[PDB]
Amino acid sequence: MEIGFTFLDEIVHGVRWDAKYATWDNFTGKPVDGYEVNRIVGTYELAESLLKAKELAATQGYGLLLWDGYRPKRAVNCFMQWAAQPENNLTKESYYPNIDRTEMISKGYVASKSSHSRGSAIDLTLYRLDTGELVPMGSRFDFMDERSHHAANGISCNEAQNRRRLRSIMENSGFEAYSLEWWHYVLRDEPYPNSYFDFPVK
Amino acid sequence: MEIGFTFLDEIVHGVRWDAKYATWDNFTGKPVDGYEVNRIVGTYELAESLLKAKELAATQGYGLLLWDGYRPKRAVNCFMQWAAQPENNLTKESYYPNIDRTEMISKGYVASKSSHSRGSAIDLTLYRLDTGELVPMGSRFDFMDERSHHAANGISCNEAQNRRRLRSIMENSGFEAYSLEWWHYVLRDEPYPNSYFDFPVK
Repeated sequence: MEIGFTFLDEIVHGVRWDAKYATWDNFTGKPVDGYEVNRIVGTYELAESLLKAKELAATQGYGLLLWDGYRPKRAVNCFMQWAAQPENNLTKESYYPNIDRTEMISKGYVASKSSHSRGSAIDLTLYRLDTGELVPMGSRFDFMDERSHHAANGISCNEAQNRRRLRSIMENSGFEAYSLEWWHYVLRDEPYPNSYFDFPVK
Repeated sequence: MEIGFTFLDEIVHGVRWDAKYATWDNFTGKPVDGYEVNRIVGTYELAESLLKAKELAATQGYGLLLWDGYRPKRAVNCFMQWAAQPENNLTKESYYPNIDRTEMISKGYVASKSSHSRGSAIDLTLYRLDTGELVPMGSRFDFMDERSHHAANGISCNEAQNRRRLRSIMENSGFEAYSLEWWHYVLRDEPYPNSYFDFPVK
């Protein structure tokens, strides 16, 4: 395991993650390059702050479900390559209706460079601690639509509120949100900005 | 970690599992009791034989995707409790159309006792090594229908053949198949028959 990085599962004890990119259940239809393990990897500092966010279980009984943490540069390249492929309509309906695969790298859904490769960015949700179900956010992970924006409309009051709560828990835990994606958070004072890693998640 | 058991991912190196029960993506709609960490746990002997089955990568370029290995008794109880709950139609369409939740524990889909609790049973599939996609099996994991039977009809020649290949790889690796579920395999000479464990998957 790379230095300054750890498997977050051993730090965030009772977490029920699902490494989306380590399974065929993502927008590309199959595990992205560099993902040979269904585990979330991350920087010790990310784990530390995630622990603080998860301890905000004090909020409205929420649990966190992690989807993606550190993402290898090659995974980002894999995304870019995928965006450049002809439309097979395999994941369109679920991940990007309303947008075309042509404009993926212009509307800015799949950039050439990801904060994830720095190891301090995380994708997550919150599940009800009391009921166990997933807190409704109005759009799915990797929705790639204006619907996924924090400030989005067309989302119910509960869904918008829910996003606000996720954000609040993250911001109060050392993270910075991102307006275009309610699920995206980056550690505010990350250990390796400028550093885009490429070791595999395994 | 319990004795004679290990995290399979540490033995089965480049495996791309997806602990279905450790995520809301199962028939109950949420992580079953005992499923905390998104990892496949199993007996050393199960790992040993899974390694042999995975080395049958020699077959038609197949990779294995693990869904479930050791399953705590409490997870089995959780399934039973779920089967006894009123129908909310939340997962019906995907996991059990054609069957009713009333007859779940009679048609034998959710028994009071699972070979999984012995730690040598495994649920898996094979993905094409060459292309990367999932090998089509005709029915989804936990389909709970006659369609899920190894000898089932209503499944294409390729799909039936595919199941046969999974089975063959497993049988040649020390496993015994189960006719009612193409994904179910049990180690033939398992270390703890008669032993139904209840430590959590974490």
